Amino acid sequence: METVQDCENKLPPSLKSRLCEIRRYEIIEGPEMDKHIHCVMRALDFVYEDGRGDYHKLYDPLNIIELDKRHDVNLEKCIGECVQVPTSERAHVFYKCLLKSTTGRTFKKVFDLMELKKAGKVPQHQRYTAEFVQIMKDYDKALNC
Repeated sequence: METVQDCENKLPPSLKSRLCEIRRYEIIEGPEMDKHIHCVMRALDFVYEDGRGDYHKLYDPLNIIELDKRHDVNLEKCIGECVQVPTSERAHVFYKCLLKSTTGRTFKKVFDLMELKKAGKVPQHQRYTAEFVQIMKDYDKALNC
């Protein structure tokens, strides 16, 4: 429905100048950030309305790129935490927690892939390849990043 691009188009002036930090997965505290990240996590279909992580949107994608028993653990852990916080902070807390975990490495790849898939820049079965990395680099560079 509403693209990650659409969320970057609401960024309060304070945040718009730090777009490259955000798109680099650097952490910045809200609730300006709290509600942009809920925008993007919702746009890529990773969270519910209340902003809770969807285990089932991530488990298979994470494991296809890097097969690791840790994804299950991290997903359970991070969903746990996003549940004990308020619904304006929740999507952002699940995001943050994942990136800190050992699933961070692969979550970033799944996130990048889903962003470009949804934008129609890469096909649906696109894998995290050397070509894909360059595709994202050029994508980011068109955004001044």
